[PDB]
Parts: sequence; structure tokens; C-alpha cells
Amino acid sequence: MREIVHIQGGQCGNQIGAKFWEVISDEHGIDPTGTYHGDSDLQLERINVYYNEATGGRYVPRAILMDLEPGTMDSVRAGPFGQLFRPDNFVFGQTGAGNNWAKGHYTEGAELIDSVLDVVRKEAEGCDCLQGFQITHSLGGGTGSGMGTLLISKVREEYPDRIMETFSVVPSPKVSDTVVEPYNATLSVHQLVENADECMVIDNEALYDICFRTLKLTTPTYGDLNHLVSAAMSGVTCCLRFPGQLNSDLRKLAVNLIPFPRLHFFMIGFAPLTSRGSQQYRALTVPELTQQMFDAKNMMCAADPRHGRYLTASALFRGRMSTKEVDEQMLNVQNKNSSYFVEWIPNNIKSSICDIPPKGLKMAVTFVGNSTAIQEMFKRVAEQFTAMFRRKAFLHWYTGEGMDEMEFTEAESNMNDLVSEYQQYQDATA
Amino acid sequence: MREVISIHVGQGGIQVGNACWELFCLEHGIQPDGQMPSDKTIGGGDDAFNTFFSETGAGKHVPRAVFLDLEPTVIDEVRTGTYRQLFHPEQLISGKEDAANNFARGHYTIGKEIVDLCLDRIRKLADNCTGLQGFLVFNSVGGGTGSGLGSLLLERLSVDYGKKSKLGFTIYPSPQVSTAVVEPYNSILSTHSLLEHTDVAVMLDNEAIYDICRRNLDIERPTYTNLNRLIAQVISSLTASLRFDGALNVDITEFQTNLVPYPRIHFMLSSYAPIISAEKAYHEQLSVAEITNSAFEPANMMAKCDPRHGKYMACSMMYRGDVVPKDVNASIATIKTKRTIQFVDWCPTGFKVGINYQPPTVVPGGDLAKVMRAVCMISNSTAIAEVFSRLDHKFDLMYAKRAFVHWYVGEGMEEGEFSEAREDLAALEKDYEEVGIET
Amino acid sequence: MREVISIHVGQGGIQVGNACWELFCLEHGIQPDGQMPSDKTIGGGDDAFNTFFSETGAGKHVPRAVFLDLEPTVIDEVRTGTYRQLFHPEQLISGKEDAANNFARGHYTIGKEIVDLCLDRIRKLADNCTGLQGFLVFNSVGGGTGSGLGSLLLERLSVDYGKKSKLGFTIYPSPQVSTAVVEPYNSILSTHSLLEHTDVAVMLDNEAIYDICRRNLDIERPTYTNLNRLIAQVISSLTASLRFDGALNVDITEFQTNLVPYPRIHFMLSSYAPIISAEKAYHEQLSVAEITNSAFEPANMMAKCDPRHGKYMACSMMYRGDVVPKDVNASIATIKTKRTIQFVDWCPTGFKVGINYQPPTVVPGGDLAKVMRAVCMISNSTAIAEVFSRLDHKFDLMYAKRAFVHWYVGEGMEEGEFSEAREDLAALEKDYEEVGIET
Amino acid sequence: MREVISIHVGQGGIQVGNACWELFCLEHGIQPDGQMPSDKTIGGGDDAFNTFFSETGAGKHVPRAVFLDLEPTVIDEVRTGTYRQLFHPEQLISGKEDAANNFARGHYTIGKEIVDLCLDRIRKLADNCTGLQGFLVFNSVGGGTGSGLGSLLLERLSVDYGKKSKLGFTIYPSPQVSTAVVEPYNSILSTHSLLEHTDVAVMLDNEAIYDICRRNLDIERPTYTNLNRLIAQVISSLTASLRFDGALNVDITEFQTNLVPYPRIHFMLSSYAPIISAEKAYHEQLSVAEITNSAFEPANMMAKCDPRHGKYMACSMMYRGDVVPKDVNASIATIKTKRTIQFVDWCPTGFKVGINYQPPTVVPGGDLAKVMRAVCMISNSTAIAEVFSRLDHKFDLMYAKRAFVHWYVGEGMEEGEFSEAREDLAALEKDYEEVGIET
Amino acid sequence: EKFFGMTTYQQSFSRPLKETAHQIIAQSEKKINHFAGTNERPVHQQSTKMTSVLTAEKYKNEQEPKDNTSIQRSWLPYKDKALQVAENNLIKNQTLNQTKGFTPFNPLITYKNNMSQVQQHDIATSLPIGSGEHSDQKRTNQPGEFRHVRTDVTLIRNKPVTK
Ligand SMILES: Nc1nc2c(ncn2[C@@H]2O[C@H](COP(=O)(O)OP(=O)(O)OP(=O)(O)O)[C@@H](O)[C@H]2O)c(=O)[nH]1
Ligand SMILES: Nc1nc2c(ncn2[C@@H]2O[C@H](COP(=O)(O)OP(=O)(O)OP(=O)(O)O)[C@@H](O)[C@H]2O)c(=O)[nH]1
Ligand SMILES: Nc1nc2c(ncn2[C@@H]2O[C@H](COP(=O)(O)OP(=O)(O)OP(=O)(O)O)[C@@H](O)[C@H]2O)c(=O)[nH]1
Ligand SMILES: Nc1nc2c(ncn2[C@@H]2O[C@H](COP(=O)(O)OP(=O)(O)O)[C@@H](O)[C@H]2O)c(=O)[nH]1
Ligand SMILES: [Mg+2]
Ligand SMILES: [Mg+2]
Ligand SMILES: [Mg+2]
Repeated sequence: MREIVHIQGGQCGNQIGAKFWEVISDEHGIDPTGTYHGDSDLQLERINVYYNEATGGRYVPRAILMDLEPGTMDSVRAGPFGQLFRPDNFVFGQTGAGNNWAKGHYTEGAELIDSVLDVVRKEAEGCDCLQGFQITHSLGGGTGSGMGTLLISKVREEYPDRIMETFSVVPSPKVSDTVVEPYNATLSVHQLVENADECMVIDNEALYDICFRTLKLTTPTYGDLNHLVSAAMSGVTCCLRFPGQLNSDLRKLAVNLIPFPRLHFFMIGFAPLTSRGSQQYRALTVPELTQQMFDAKNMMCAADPRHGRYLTASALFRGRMSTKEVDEQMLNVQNKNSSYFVEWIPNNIKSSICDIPPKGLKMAVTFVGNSTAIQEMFKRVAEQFTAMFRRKAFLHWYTGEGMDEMEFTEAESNMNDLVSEYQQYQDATA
Repeated sequence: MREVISIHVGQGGIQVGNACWELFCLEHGIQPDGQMPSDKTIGGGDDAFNTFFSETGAGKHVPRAVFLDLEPTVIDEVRTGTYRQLFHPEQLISGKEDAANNFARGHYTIGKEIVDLCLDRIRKLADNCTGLQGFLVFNSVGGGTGSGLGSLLLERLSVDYGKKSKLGFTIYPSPQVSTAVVEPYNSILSTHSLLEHTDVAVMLDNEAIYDICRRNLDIERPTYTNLNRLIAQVISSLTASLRFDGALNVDITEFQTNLVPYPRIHFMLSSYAPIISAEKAYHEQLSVAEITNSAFEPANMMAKCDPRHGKYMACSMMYRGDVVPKDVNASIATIKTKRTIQFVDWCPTGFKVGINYQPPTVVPGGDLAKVMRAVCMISNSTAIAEVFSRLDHKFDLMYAKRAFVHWYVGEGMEEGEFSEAREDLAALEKDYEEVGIET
Repeated sequence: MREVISIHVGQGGIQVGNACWELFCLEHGIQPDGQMPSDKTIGGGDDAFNTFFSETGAGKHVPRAVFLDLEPTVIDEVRTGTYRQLFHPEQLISGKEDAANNFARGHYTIGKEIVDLCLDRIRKLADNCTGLQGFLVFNSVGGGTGSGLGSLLLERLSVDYGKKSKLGFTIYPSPQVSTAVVEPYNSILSTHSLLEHTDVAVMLDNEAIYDICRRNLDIERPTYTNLNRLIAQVISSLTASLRFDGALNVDITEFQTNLVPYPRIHFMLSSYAPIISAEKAYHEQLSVAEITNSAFEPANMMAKCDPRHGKYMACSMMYRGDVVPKDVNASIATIKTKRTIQFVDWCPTGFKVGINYQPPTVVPGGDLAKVMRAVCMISNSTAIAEVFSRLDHKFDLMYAKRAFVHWYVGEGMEEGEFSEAREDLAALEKDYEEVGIET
Repeated sequence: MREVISIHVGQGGIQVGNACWELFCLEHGIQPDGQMPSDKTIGGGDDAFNTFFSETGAGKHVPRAVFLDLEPTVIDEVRTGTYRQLFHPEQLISGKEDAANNFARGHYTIGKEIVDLCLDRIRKLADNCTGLQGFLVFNSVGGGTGSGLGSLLLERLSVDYGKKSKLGFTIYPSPQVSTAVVEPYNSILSTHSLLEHTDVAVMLDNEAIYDICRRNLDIERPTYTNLNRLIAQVISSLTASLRFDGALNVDITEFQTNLVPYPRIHFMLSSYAPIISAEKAYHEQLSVAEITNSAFEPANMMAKCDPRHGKYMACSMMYRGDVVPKDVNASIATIKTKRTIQFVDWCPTGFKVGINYQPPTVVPGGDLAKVMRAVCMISNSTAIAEVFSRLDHKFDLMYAKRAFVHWYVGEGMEEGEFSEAREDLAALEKDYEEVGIET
Repeated sequence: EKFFGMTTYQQSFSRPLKETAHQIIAQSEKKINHFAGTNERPVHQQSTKMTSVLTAEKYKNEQEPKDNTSIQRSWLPYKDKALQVAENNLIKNQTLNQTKGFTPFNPLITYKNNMSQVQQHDIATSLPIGSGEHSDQKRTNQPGEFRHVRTDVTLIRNKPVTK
């Protein structure tokens, strides 16, 4: 039923998936014990997209929990809604990656990836008609950034026709979390451009700024950020799970947003985001949703979208409305912001409609965009990598696992090639 | 004895089919469950329904239509909807994986395992039919499965049956307002396919219907359902001549012999009138002269085309209700006396009129009011080349740098197709601009 | 006063017999216990059931059939099922050891001590009836006891009764779907025995019916019960002419005289139409034209063979319901006009059609719907040699290395039997080849 | 009394000659030992084999072929193959040292010690001939010894015989992929040599027929054997007119008098239809319109050249089977009607059609299926300039840095010889450019 | 936190929202003797839905004169036998329908076949073959209705021993 599987590795991916699954269970009316307690029939005809079925009338998510240390999974199961994931989907190393890309990708990752690949293969073969894969990970860690991308490479080698969609959280230069961040970041993103059909970037700076300035929460935790990420996650596959006037699946998004095979990096956003103070004092309508979803400060990335130009964009309206306002607003915003949209391609805005809004809301908008402003991230990362690498700092830890500087050099050159070919479209005129 | 076979392919095709079959069910008085509520007996000497419905023998009737789509969403929705007892279950052909807005997916990779079943069902449907008149096909062009599968079916029926007439109520994209970005590609490809396979094509873009609803019904929040109802009304008004009385009965054959001077020029844009809500209806005149004059005004065109920028070649006007031929020809003469509509020199007579005696039916919960007179007009004009020119512009500006080409190439599509499609579109526009010259 | 005798040998044979006797018990209104429940039943000349049942002198009725099997489980299941009071206690002959898929076991060692009792039962049942039409036998080829007992009983009957007609509805192994691993051997042996001892042989391959059930009834997991019910329907449609009056009736002697041109060739394959589910029965027309066109579709063959690869020589079609000879003749004319189906040169007319008034009966709790028009079709065609060629390939691939042959030589039969049976099959394929050549 | 002499030079020539002679002997009923078995029906049809063979007076036959090569492995394989019994053991001329893909070695150093014996054998074969039509030569242009010996043989025969007809089936390298690295040099030099020394040349690059066998035969690991099989099938289809009766006969003479507008323009490119996989149960029938449509389909062209980019001069095309001239004429009318096939300005008629009654023979164990109709098309069109342009660009890139030039200077070939080939190829490209322009 | 869930198709057309427990039980008995299949339309019954009683026109009669026809056809030198004939056909058709009972939502349905002058039987210019043996046939579909009867002529027991 054009169903998809989930894979999550590293502690960031584990937390994101933990929140995402309870959001989906809330949307589908699934209790922590795995028994359906919904109200309307509309929650069961597409339940097989995300949940497999088991004896006793219960449902189980088709997600793989992968990591090189058991603490994260010990915490995620000990938390609420831990009963959903089957015990067999847990796979773990015992030494940890040490935030070292080589350890997580070559020494321990290579020897342990057999079991996770086996469970992935059996899960994929169990389903009727696979639609694709979705991945959640961090590029700045060891276990995620290494073994997740290794598994990406293997599954791309094994399943060439299916599509892959990745949610990667990348370092913002302001929040410094690890001193070896650029190394494993580039060694990961070097293999994404050849394998990942869709990559969507997420930033902790962006999440912090949004949660403080729009939501106005004085003491945010990781929970609300995870909730924002989960909402933006669930908005994407809405048309694939619920009826609507203009359905659009992941392959439609890919084909209709990718101009060229090496420009598959996106920035995402969600609407409506409002503070808890004025939840009832504003009107929720298509004009306001459209006005908010194009604001630069609502975007889930540190890059400023008004420093570049949009190539393609997509909006997935949810709820009951009329197409007139939708298309008219898209046309008007394209007309008024002609400077921010590249000119040699006309009508670069995607409109999709699903007829089921989120629980407790009326109309929601998920926005995904490809623009020439995302390369500021890559320029910063490349500059930082060059500054650290020019004297071979921290290099011996990597090289002691059989590593050589030629692959580092070619990955850095690949970054330069990507940024060059991605910025040369900014001034390209027919 | 006389029948027409209906094909609804693509999401837009299915969503138009829903409304048109609702309209037909209401018009013939058949219940949604499919049972005729008795009280139509007494030797019942009229098969007013064989054009669209065929009896099962005792009670219910089934339509002579087939539904095709690759995504099971809308098909399963119809299967679970209020019309679950009406349509034949396995003539609801449902695919498995969406064409993903790509022409190649629907024309070269996934369409083969569906077209065989579709042709088999069309054969089985036609076998029971004894007096088939032709095919009607409803599809959207700016969609992958729509364009590709519609093209493949048109090609297959073109060799399976041949001379049998087929009419296409295609939905081309609007000039500025549209949904996708890749629609020029598959639109050019689909017009390539249908040019040498469709006898008559009708323009049905969306923004014109939007503006019509805004101006006349005064509804500022329209949805696809209203447009579907308008298109359904057009179809019923056109086809009612086969199943109702008239002073001048017109068959579908009076299209490919009266509205198409040349084999290549068979694209027309339609119009419908009157369009009045229930509030302003009782305060108006709604005379034949007024409804005829309002039909020819540019803003009532179903398509975004300005007729004053081109000439007229052939107009077919069907009236239904209590209309009088004296008034009809009086209005026609007044139109001819009026200047701003000019015909081509080599066509001195250019009107074909049909009269039907059944007044239009009104749908509950609908927007239109109950009226005693209505007219449907189909026009062939040389100004239609504007939409083709603008579509060619939108094509080649972004084709110049080869965007999105890999998506088609890697699926199995040869790159050379775009060039020859550009070529025959250029040839067609050349023919249109050549015809418009004076003799 | 006309009766037929039914033989069920093998586990599959007993399972088929259970369903066919359930259908027969229902269609004459016989209660499962065996007695007439209406109590309005009259005497005189209402003894239509005599073709299958016999009056027992006190109350009930006993079927005219015998059950043979060497493995006691299925016979015990019948003796403990819902039909305990129906069958005669000493009419279900049971063995003690199963043949364990070995032909020699059932043809040389064990079957000799059961064949005598079976023959005694046949004789004592036979002198009861006075208008013996013939014998029908059911057996699965790919089973040891089934094949061995079938062969031995056929040889014994051919010399004990002589000219009495024999029809064998045999279950050959499928070309790719099979349970055992040694079925080609005993299939060869059974074919050698059966070639010169049976008057009509009917293919009953399994995967063909599997595909038909999956395609039509929309059942994803049919079991043997559905198979047996369809077989029962086919047999009832075949036999209804002997116990129900009609415009054009046929007899058992009327099929071989019009279906086998030569004594050597007597193998043919069947079809039944229509196969429609309850929900499907509404939204369809169900006319003689479409049912007879469906009956000739290659997917509707009861055996996995494609007639398009061969020629036709004879076919018998029996209609039951409210059909009319003019309509069936028009359908025949359309078939003859059709070019996809072609006949052999020396058979200008190859149709033997019978018409019966009794519509088919429906078993409660079944899958198939009911309509008042049904057709059963028995065609002999040249293409049937394909399955023999496939089974020959299977036999060769394992006889090259003499696999499993020790468990054939160890029960007394010499290794020279394989070569003889192979040569006989090769000659049969030869004959089926030259029979189809043009003069 | 009509015959043709065959020359096979180079390795690819050897493996293609093996295939074509296998096909010829199989078609004419000659066993590999060369002894025609008298047990076959009748025998000795007129003198059908006279075109390719010569009777020994009592016993076997001798093909009119000669094999030339400087590397003994292929000749030894032929002599040790099953065709050891057939060929004359002195006409398989084998050298000692290969040219190692060096044109200078094969044209100036070693080939002079073998060309004398080669021409002596040619004279000996020609003395037997009495009504000789011409010579066929097979060679891969990307091989040093093959190119050099083919050239030398050509300018020798040009003065030895004069106006005698010569047809060369050159194996040109693929546009972008190849196995050689210095093949531009030898290809350009050999083209320079043979531009004024051959009557007909045929383009047979490998990757196009790779695509053909991939798309049509549905084979994903075909080898050079299948490729040679297709080439041999094309050769037999072309040459069947000399040895078998037909409605319209066309000999070797009626090719260069039909396909050659000017003496320099004698390069043609081929296609063949239909190509059907053998591993299919049902083959349907096909017909003339379908086969000609497939033959003129640009992607089915045996050379990697798109005719859509250029204009057509000549099209000579042969049917074999049970074709009807009315069907041929209708197909030609439809092709001329089609817009994508456009002719040059000065060629109102550009079609030659030949008809032969014998269906193509099918080789047992082959990949092709048996079909009762086939067509082989040979075209001369302006689009062939692109391969020369690409080879010119590649050779310019090669010669920019004077790479590999010393290992051609070192065998006595003058340094500036490449410049003359440059200028002549440029002149040929200019001629192609100027021919296509209209007046 | 409410889920809503009334899609556009449902809100536009309907949602069934049915299946009472006894509803299906009551619906069941309809299929006890309802039998899938059909006869054929007997020809000359197929026609367009005739509306006017008068040819090439509306027969519209109404108080206002501009649309009463009979008032508008009165310029002839004589009374046009057509208008009043249609009046008679309508009134006679109403009375005839009264005898049987049809109330077919309008008089126009049965007026198609209330006008035929064809007698039930033949009028002595063709063989009295009747309207067809199949016409006088009635069909039930209970099992065992078409069994043989073995009348006295074929009802023999004793098989006489000698000749
Ligand atoms: N007027 C009108 N147009 C519609 C409607 N539904 C779809 N369309 C048109 O369809 C176009 C896009 O194609 P879709 O119908 O959404 O999808 P498709 O034709 O099935 O092709 P795929 O997307 O590949 O499945 C839009 O541009 C609309 O103009 C409708 O209900 N009314
Ligand atoms: N169509 C059909 N085939 C059956 C059925 N039961 C058994 N068979 C066939 O019988 C074959 C095996 O032989 P069985 O009938 O099980 O047993 P047997 O023929 O008595 O021989 P033994 O195994 O020695 O007892 C299987 O391959 C089945 O194809 C049935 O109910 N329907
Ligand atoms: N069509 C076809 N071409 C072949 C085959 N084998 C070799 N070739 C072509 O032959 C060219 C090179 O020549 P060779 O086959 O090596 O033999 P040669 O022409 O005598 O040259 P040398 O290798 O020096 O002996 C390559 O570019 C191939 O394209 C074959 O089996 N079929
Ligand atoms: N949004 C979010 N980010 C997280 C969470 N946990 C960790 N991160 C981010 O992950 C980054 C560190 O990744 P790391 O744990 O080293 O990756 P790993 O070693 O592969 O598991 C930090 O910069 C955090 O911002 C979480 O629960 N939510
Ligand atoms: Mg769609
Ligand atoms: Mg058994
Ligand atoms: Mg060589």
C-alpha cells in the first residue's frame, strides 16, 4: 500500500523517532498498549502505511532502532510509548563510536551492520509494495554520521529504484557541540550527494530562535524541539495517508522539486506556529498561513533564504478549504517577490491538498524549499574544516583506523564542487 | 439502441466523472443505489437510458463507463462512497503506484500492465453494445498518469476500432494559475499524441470557470465540485439530443462533419448560458435573445482565449427547453449584423443549430437555478493558437538549459521526442496562422 | 431407468466424491440422513433420482457409487461426518496400509487383496440396476494408491464388462505446481495403463482452476473444497440431460460418438461458465453471447493448456437454463467467424450442442453465485500434447540417472516397464502430431 | 551461372564469416562435412548453391570464400572446428606475426609477403567463375592488420579487375565507447584508402546492435556470436534474390546503380525487422505495415545514427516471405504521408522495393524466432556525417600532442600522411554539407 | 483536540451512515427468490423519451393565449383535426390508465402504448400461431421442477418372456 519503513540511528535519531512515533500514534488514535481507540473509520484504511499488524489485534511500527551503545535505547524504551517497538528491532554495539567517523563506519560499523541490514531486508520483503525509506540522523556524531550513511550506501546499492528521504541535523557554527565536528560532517555529507534522493536539513539554532521568539517559551527543553521536528515530519506524508483533492507522494515531491541530480538539499518549515499567549486571538486562514509560511524567520535552518533565490518550493495544505485562495495566494506571492525566484523557470510553487487536518487544529501547512542560500552552511563548514585540517589536527585518531588523507581531500574537493555548481545557478540567466 | 462509451482517466477525469454521473442519475430519475423507483412501467415504451445506462434485467442499471487511475486513493474512495452499489466493481481499474507527474512513468514503464486490462474491459463493454456511436474521454493533461495513459489508450483504440469517433474533454493548464511546474513537458507530449488521434478536442481550463463563478454566482470560495458540476451540465446539454425529442435533432456525427474544416484543425472552446443563482433568477428576463447574446461575449468562454483576436469558422449551438426556431434565427441574424464578431471569408454560413425539448435539470445543493431555457455553444476559432504559443514559450524557455530532463531520460524516454514535439507544434501554429489569411 | 456408476479411488478421488454427492443429495432434495423430507412426495413415475439413488425398500436412498482407498483416515472421516446415515456401511472399502506414492505397491502387491472385494461390490450393485449407461471414475494420477488401484480396476473391468462406456475425470499433476517428487513415474505408468482401457479421459489440472478462482471469484486463498465444488458443478451440468427434460437432450453414448474421431485419441479438456460471485451477479448482463465467448477464453480452460497453439477437432457444449437454440446458433456463427479459434480441415462442423431446462442449483455456504444460464464445454484439441511433453521432460530428467528406481524394482515389477510406457507415450504424441496435418 | 566471391580479412571478419557460412550451408541444406545428403526430398534444385558454392564433380562442395589474417589463432580454431571438413585447406591463409593494431605494419611491412598469394588465390577462384557479379569483403576498421590488408587488397583489385563491383561491410567503432585506443588513426587512414577504391560500404557499428538485441531480443548477456548471427541474417536477406525466385528480382548490380547519387557518396546504413525473442509462447502474426514501421523506426537502425537529424537520399528495401505488393504500396504511401520521414528536395521518388518468396530460415539453437514475413532496409542519408565528424574530433584530439605517432613513423610510413587523410575527410564532410542544401 | 474527518467528497455528496442490525436481516429475504440474469428487450420498445403528443411542436395548452397553440392555430379556414384529437387521446388515456392503475408520475409514459390498435389475436390474414409460445411461459426456479413423469405408455414392468 505504498508503505514505507523507518530507520533511526544515533541518539539524535532515536529521540526524533521516539517523538515522531508518539505523534503518529496520537494522530491515528493508537494507545501505548498498541490497541486502536479511535472514533472515525478514516483512521484504519491507511494504517498499514506506518504500522504492521500482529496477533491479538495490536499494531507495531516498522522502525529499526540502531546504535553503538545501549544507553539511548534503554532510555527510549523506559520512556512512554516504548511498548510499541518490537524487541527484535533493537541493534547495538557495546564500545560506542567515540564520535569518531572511522570507528563508526569502518571498524565496528562494518562488522555489526550485517544484522541491521538483515532485519532491514526482511522488513522490506515483508511489505507488499515498498514506497521508499526515511532516515533520521545527526551528521556531527560518530555512530550516526558513520553507520547511518554506510547503511544508506548499502541500501542504495541493493534497491536502486526505491527512493530515500533523509532528515539530517547539521552543526550550526554558533552552538559548538564537538571539537571534531567538521571532520565527521564532511566525511558523512560526502556520500549523501551520490545516494540520498532527498536530504532535508535541520538546525538547533533555528529551533532555538523559533521556540523563543514565536512560541515564547522561557525554558525550552529538547522535547518541544523534537515536537516541532515531528510535526514537520508528519506533514510530509499526509496526502499519502489521507484522502484529498490533490494527492502527492514522495516520488511526486522528488520529481517535481529536483531540477538536477545533485541539488537535492532542502530547507523545511511548518505553519501555523503561534505563542501560547495568542492562540485564540488570531484568525487561522489561508492568507495568514501563506504569509507566515514564507517568512524567513520561520524556517528550520540557520541559512537566511532572502540572501539567495528559490528554485522550487512545495506547500502541502491540510484540512478543508477552497483551492481558489490557495492558488491565488501562490500566484500573488510569486508575482510580488519576483526578485527572490529565479526567472528561467516559471511557476515554481507546488500546491497539494489533503483533507485531514492535525488533531486539535483546523488548517496546517508544511513547506519544503530548494534555494541557493543553503550553501552558506557548506561554506562555513568547509572554511572551518580547512582551518582545522591545514596542520593535521586531531588527524591521528582518524588515521589510526587505516584512514588516509586522500579521502579527506577528495571529500573537501567534493564540497567545493557542490557549492560552486550550486551557486553558479544564482546568476544564471537564459 | 444508441450508446456512447465513457472513459475517465486521471484524477481530474475521475472527479469530473463523479459529477457527470450524478447529473445523469438525477436526470434519468435513477436512485443512487441503482434501483428505478418503479412507477416507470406500463410497457415503458422508451429506452431513454440506453445512451448511458444498461439494465441488469430486473431493477438496477449500470453505466457504460470505465475509470482508470494508478493511485488507489480516489478509486477506493468511490468504492466506499454513496455510489458503492452503482458502478460495476471491476470496471473500476485501479493501479498500484502513482505516475508521479511524469509522462514517462505512465507511457513507457507502468502503463503496459494496465492498458491490456483496460482494452479487454472496453471490448467486453462494446460487445454488449449494439449501436455504438462513439467514445467520450475525460482527462487532465498536466498530470503524469493522465497524459501518458490517455495517450496510450487513444493510440490503442485508434487501431482497434479506427473510424469510430472519439471526443476529448481534456483539461489543459491555465496561463498563470497552475499546480505543477513540469506540466508544459507532458502537455506538449500529450498534445503530440492526441493531435492525430482525437476527432474533436475541447478546452476546459480552470481559471475561466473560476472567474465565471465569481462574476455570475457571486461565490468567492469555489472548489473543484462547482467546476465539475458546470462541465457535467455542458456534457448533458450536448448529449441530450440522442435521448430526448427535438425539432432539429443533432447526433454526435454532426461534429466531425460541421465543426472541423480541416483534419488538423479540431480544437474548440465551449461556452454555456444562462448562469444565474436562485436569488437573481426571478428578477431577470432570461429571454432567448439575451441568453444568445450572453453566450458569445468573450468573458463567458470556458477557456482563456480572447475571440476578438481571431476569426470564427464554425459554431454549433444547441438549445434546450421551450425555445422557438423563429427566435433562434432572429437572434442569429442579429449576431451576424453585430460587428465585433467577424467570420472568415470562405465560410459565409457558419451556424449549426439543434433544438431539444427537455429543459435542464437542477441538482439539489447546487448553485444554478431552475430555468426553462438554456443554450450550449461550441466554437471553432483561429484565436486558439494563443494558448499553444504561450505553452510553447513556457516549454522552450526552461528547456533551453535542460531542466528535469534526467527524470524522463533515466526512466526509458528517448531525449529526441521533445524536438519533434516542438516541430509539430510549430507546424500546427503555422497552419493556424495560414488559415486566417484572406482569400 | 437409466443409471451410471461412480468410482472414487484415491484421497483426492474421495474428496471430490464427497462434494459431488453433497451436490447430488441437495439437488434432488435428499436430506443428509437419506430420507425424503417433504412428505408430499408421490409415487408412480416421479423416479427421476434413479440415475443416482436407489429406493431402499424402507425409507431412505443409497447412492450408486463406491469409495476405494488404502489409507483409512478419509474413509473414517466420511463414516463419522454428517453423512453417516446416507452411505451403505459396506460400500466404503478401506485398506490397511497406504501405497506411499508407489505405483508398484498399488498395482502388484497390495491392491490384489482389495480389487476382489471392490469387484464383488461393483457386481452386486450392478445387477440391481437395469439400464446401465456407464461408469465414471475419479482418480488423482500423482498418487500411488490412486494410480495403482485405478489401473488395476480399469483392466479388470475392461474384461469383466466389455463394451460399457467409461469416462475418467483424471487429476494429472501440474506442469510446475506439485506436491510429491516422484509423481512423473507413476504418472507415466498410469498413462500407459489408461491409454487403451478408457473411452473418454478428461483433464482436471489444479493450477488452472486456481487461476480461474483467483481471477473471477476474487478469492486469494482457495482450498480443495472450492476445487471439488467446481468439479461437482461440472459433473452435474454434464449429467443433467439424463434426468431433466429438455429441447435437445444428449446421453452418455452421445459424447464419444461425436467427440473422438479415432479410438487412440480420447483425451480432452473442459470449461464451465459463468464463474460469478454474489456481489458480481448484479452488475452484469449474463447473456448467451457473453457466456459462450467466455467459455472459449484460454484462461477459462480447466487444464493448463493454450488451445491457440493447436487445432480443434470436436467440442460438445451443454447449456442449461432459459437459453434458446436460435441464440446459441447465432453465437456459434460468431465463433466460426472469429479467427483466433480455427478448426481442422476435415471437420467443417465440430459443434455438438445440447439444451436443458433445469437451471443450476446453488449449494448454501458456497462461493459461486447463481444465474439461470450456464454452459459446460468439452473440447478435444491438438494442443493437449503440451502437457504430455512436459511430463515426458520430467520423466527423462530423472530417469537419466535412475533415481528412485530401486523402490520400483523391489516390489517385483521389472525395470523394462519404463521403456515400454515411454515408447507408448512417444507413439501417442506422434499420433497427436500427424492427426493435425492438412491433406 | 551467377556467383559472388567473398573475402574475410581480420578477426571480426573471421567470426562473421563463420556465422554467415553456417547460415548459408544450413539454408541450402549442406552438411558441415560438405556432403549433400541424398536422403533429403528430391535434391539438386536447379543450381541454387551455384552463387556460393562449386561442385567438385563427385561428392562435396567448396564455398567461394577466402580467409586472410596475419594471426594464426583464428585460422587454427577454424581448422580444428566442425567445419574442418568443408573449406579448401589451402584458402585459409595464415601469416606469422600480427600487425598489433598498427596500420603501418599491416600496410608496409608484413602484408606485402601475403598479398601476392592472396591475389593468386583470387585469380584461381575467379578462373572457375563464369558469371561472377562481384565481391563481398568483411573487415573491422578498428584493427590494424584488418584495415591494412583490406586496403591493400582493395587498391590491388581496383587495378587488377577494374569496373568490378565491390561491397564492404565495415565494422566501425562505436561513437563513444570502444576497446581500442589508437583506432581513430587506423580508421581514418583506411577510410582514406577505401574512399576511392570501393563501390558500396555499409556501416555496422557495434553499440547500435547492442541496443537492438537488448531491446528486442530481451537478452541481457548476448555475445559477439549473436551479433554475427544478426549480421549473417541481414546478409542472407540481402542476397537471397540471386539464388531464389521472387516477384521482383534485384541483383548486386541493382544496388550501387540505385543508392549512389555521386561516386564519393557510397556509404549506407542498414536496418532489419522484425526481431522477435525466441522464448515466447505466442508470436501472433505481424503484417507488412507493422514490419515496415519497425524498420523505419529510428532507434531500430543498425548504426548509431539518428535519421531525424538529416535528409534522405535513397532507400532500397527487401521483403522476404509471403508479402503482397499491394500491401507494400500501401505501406510506402503511409510512410511518405508521415511527417517525421522527410526527403531531400531533389528526390521525389527514393524507394526501391524487392520481393522474395522464401521466408527467412531459422537456425536451431538461435535467438531469433520463425516469422513468415521480414524486411531488410538499406538507406543512404545525410545524417551519416555525424560519425565522420566525431571521428575527426577524436583524431584531432589524438594528434594534438603527437601521441603514438612515432610507432607509425618507425615502419617507413611518411610523417605527413595523416594530413592528407585530414584534408580528405574534411572534403567529404563539406561534400555532405553541400549536397543536403536545397536549390 | 477533535479529529473532525468529513472529507470533501462526503460533505459534497453524502455519507451512508446506515446498517441497523435488523436492516440487513430484512434485506436478506429479498435474495431468497430474486434470481440474477435477464431476458432480452423485445424490440420496438426502445425509443427516445417522447414528450410532445403533437409532431414537430410542443403541444402546450395554457390559459394565456401566446402559448396555447389551439388558440394560435385557429387562423385556418377550418378546424384542424389534430388538436382535439390529441385532447381525446389524453382524456381517453387517463380513463384507460384508471382501469389498470399505474400513476406513472405523469400521463406521458403510458400514452406510448395506450394508442396501438393491434388486437390480441389474429384477424384472419395470417396463421393463428399466436403471439408466441414463449410469451405464455411462466418460470419458477425451485429444484426438481423439470423431472420426467414416465406416463403409462412407457410405464411397463414385466418384460414379456416369449415372442
Ligand atoms: N478543474 C479541475 N481540474 C482538476 C481537478 N482535479 C485535477 N485537476 C487538474 O489536474 C491537474 C494535475 O493532475 P492531477 O489530476 O492532479 O493528477 P493526474 O492527472 O491523475 O496525474 P498524476 O498526478 O500523475 O496522478 C491540475 O493542474 C488540475 O488542473 C478537478 O477536480 N477540477
Ligand atoms: N484437485 C484436487 N486434487 C487433489 C485433491 N486431493 C488430493 N489431490 C491431488 O492428489 C495428489 C496426491 O495424491 P493424493 O490424492 O493426496 O493421495 P492418493 O492419490 O490416494 O495416493 P497416496 O498418496 O498414496 O494416498 C496431490 O498432488 C494433489 O494434486 C483435491 O481435493 N482436489
Ligand atoms: N561485430 C564484431 N566486431 C568485432 C568482433 N571482434 C572484434 N571486433 C572488432 O574488431 C576491432 C579490432 O580488430 P580485431 O578484432 O582485434 O582484429 P583485426 O581487425 O584483424 O586487428 P588485430 O587485432 O590487429 O588483428 C574492434 O574494434 C572490434 O570492434 C566481433 O566478434 N564482432
Ligand atoms: N533536536 C534534538 N537534537 C539533539 C537531541 N539529542 C542530541 N541532539 C543533537 O545531536 C548533536 C550531537 O550528536 P551525537 O549524539 O554526537 O550523534 P551520535 O554520536 O551519532 O549519536 C548535538 O549537537 C545535539 O544538538 C534531541 O533530543 N533533539
Ligand atoms: Mg494522481
Ligand atoms: Mg491414499
Ligand atoms: Mg586480430
